[PDB]
Amino acid sequence: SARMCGECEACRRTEDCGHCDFCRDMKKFGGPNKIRQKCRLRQCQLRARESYK
DNA sequence: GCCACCGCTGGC
DNA sequence: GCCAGCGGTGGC
Ligand SMILES: [Zn+2]
Ligand SMILES: [Zn+2]
Repeated sequence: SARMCGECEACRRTEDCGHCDFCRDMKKFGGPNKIRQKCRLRQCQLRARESYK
């Protein structure tokens, strides 16, 4: 994909950490869904926006 | 130029 | 129809 190399540790992760800013924003963690980004541990190390890592 | 949103839509 | 999560952008 555009933002996924599909081959790094972050790309292979299936579980959200539940503690980063992005996770806390999620409805599944009680957040408002205002940021709308993947867990920081799941941000592709090669392809993601530098500030998402 | 950056970042905290928010519009949008492919995939289900 | 919902929703994960990407791309664009207003306001700084
Ligand atoms: Zn997280
Ligand atoms: Zn990757």
